[PDB]
Amino acid sequence: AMGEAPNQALLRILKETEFKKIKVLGTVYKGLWIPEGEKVKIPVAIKESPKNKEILDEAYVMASVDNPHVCRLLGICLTSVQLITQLMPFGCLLDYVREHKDNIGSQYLLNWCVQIAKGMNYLEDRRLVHRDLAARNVLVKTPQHVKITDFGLAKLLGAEEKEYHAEKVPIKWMALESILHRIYTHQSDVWSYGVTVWELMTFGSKPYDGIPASEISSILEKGERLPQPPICTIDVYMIMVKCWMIDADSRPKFRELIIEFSKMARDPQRYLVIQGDMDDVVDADEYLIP
Ligand code: NA
Repeated sequence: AMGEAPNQALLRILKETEFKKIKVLGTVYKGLWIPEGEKVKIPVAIKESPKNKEILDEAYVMASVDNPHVCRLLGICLTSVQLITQLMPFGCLLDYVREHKDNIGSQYLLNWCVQIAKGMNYLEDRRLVHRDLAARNVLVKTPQHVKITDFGLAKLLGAEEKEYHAEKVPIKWMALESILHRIYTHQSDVWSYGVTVWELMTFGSKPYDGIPASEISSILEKGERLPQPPICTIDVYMIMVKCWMIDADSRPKFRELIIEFSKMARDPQRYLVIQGDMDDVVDADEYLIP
């Protein structure tokens, strides 16, 4: 019998003249946003067919979330459409672990696990199922601060609604119930979290490398899972494995994963065994909008 409360988030519409594109990043540009008369320059990423409707669905979700471990939308620009978000200078975490694989220690790894779980727990409190959690969809602000991104598949659940039933989706990150029945829940995001942790702990290897996506569900039905990464103690691997239980309500909760990884991060070498272990510039996190 729980009802729904209003979503009073504010969608900010930016003027094209207020931002300057500097260089291409991927099209996504790195640039500066300079709102008129405010004496600030904010580093931004500027991401530039009627299916426009997907970028607006994405804008709607990003305007509705506010957490230090979820990506920050500054606004949209309605030219012939641009989505303006906080610049995350070190890019996506998958590429970051692959490129710095010889300089990544146990403290960094465990702290990233904590932060992603905090962001995901926040999304669960907002009743949002992300549906595309992966290392590619975590962005790096600094080595010590990461945030979840890419809300293009995300869905808001009603207050009395446990499942989203879908009508292209990344098979190797998906829970088995999502592959077989198009059912998505916060517990299916937990399966994807487990896969995401596996990508980090292997320094960015591809899951189920060389196995085609059509084979994956039958592999999982037979009881097989991703293998224990060389650096992982049984304590860390057991958490991943629990994320990949068939029974979705047997999987850990994001709030539990925060607790378990924060304990490990207090004694990181017990849990991972690793070889060799401008004046007016304001970051978006210090530019608060009513
Ligand atoms: Na060690």
